Amino acid sequence: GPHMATGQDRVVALVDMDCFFVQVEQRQNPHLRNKPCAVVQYKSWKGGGIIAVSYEARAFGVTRSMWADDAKKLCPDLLLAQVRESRGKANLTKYREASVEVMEIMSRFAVIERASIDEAYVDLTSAVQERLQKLQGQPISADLLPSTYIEGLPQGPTVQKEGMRKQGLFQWLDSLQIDNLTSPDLQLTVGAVIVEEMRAAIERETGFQCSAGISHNKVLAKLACGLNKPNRQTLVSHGSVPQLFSQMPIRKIRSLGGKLGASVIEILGIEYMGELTQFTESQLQSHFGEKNGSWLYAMCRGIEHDPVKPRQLPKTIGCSKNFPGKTALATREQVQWWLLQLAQELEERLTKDRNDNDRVATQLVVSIRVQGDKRLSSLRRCCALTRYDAHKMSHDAFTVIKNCNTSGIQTEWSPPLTMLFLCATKFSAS
DNA sequence: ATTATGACGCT
DNA sequence: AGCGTCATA
Ligand SMILES: [Ca+2]
Ligand SMILES: [Mn+2]
Ligand SMILES: [Mn+2]
Repeated sequence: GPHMATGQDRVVALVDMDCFFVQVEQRQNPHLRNKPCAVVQYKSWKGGGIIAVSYEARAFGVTRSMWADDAKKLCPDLLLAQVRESRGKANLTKYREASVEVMEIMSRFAVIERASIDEAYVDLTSAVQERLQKLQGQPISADLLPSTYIEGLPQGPTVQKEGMRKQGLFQWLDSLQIDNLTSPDLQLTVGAVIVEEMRAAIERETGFQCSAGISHNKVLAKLACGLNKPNRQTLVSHGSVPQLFSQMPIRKIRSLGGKLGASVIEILGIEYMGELTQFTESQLQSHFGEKNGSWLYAMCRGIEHDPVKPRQLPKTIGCSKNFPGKTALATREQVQWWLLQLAQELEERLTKDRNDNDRVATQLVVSIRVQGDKRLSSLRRCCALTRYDAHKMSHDAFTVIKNCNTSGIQTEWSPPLTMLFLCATKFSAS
């Protein structure tokens, strides 16, 4: 009852750019705007692999991971933008720099956690308190929430999408307890007002549109964000969770999309997140471990305490390339040339990082895959990263992997290598 | 031949 | 440390 924590102490948002690499290319090339279009890497093999898809193209059934030749079968007028190639590999610099544009704007509002190239979490708890005292107990107008959905509304006793959105928003605002500075629903609402402002700032200053979720923790904020994309934001209140979770497939919740989520489903014989409430914490811990069990017990009730980490910059800088099928590297000269290509891009990014961010990487991680191995990585070895020099890094990388060569012939490499990966880690301030 | 990443957990 | 899981464009 009175001592039952309800996980309503924070206001957390997740902001995620719509079709992000597509928007980056559409900003650059106005001919691609408002068209079915996609971003592709490489070209020779089946027109290249698709990694981002505009909402116009999604309407034709175009998806990520599709070959462009195959996407063209669904959407013959599909427009394509190719990822840059440098040193024989895809180079994602344009998108990393565009990401920085967005992250720097968000950081003006609050501490952010960079969660991917195109999204960040925001802890808005403090900003909400300040906006609340500024408002002087004044009601919140629907005009301050022009792109917000309230999940679960309208309900109770119009056939247009925007009309439904407004109906739900009106019901929500009509009910609001604006006299209480500590009502969690009011706090989320003010959070949503700030996120409208954040999203308006991002679009004004970059041209990029985004969606957002506003809730009491990161998992619900992430889930909320996807409920009404593109170019909209969704408030998921504590109260909305039972109905929301009652038909929510378990795999939709962050961290349950894989083997663990599959095991929750199989072992417990359930399908939806809400069904987890019928197990004791000990029962869940017995099947899924102490940490996962406690997390599941609280999460199915809408409660999670994972903090928004103060981290705007990536913790690692990596360069990787696959060498599929017949392109697998079979000679020492081959392996060494590509290590050099990778190491040269890595040096470029590392040197830029050192100047921009006042830090230095101190460890080099080298990873490879061998033909025949199903695993993403076959072997991972580390060595010291003492100098930002590509020739040294590539020589060092070779030294730590060269004994993987099962060939009796030195010149040859067996089994052939189907992936190389160089990753700079363990940064220290400089 | 689904590619290039990046964070974090386990032992 | 090296490996595995889960995640996003
Ligand atoms: Ca996105
Ligand atoms: Mn994203
Ligand atoms: Mn996506």
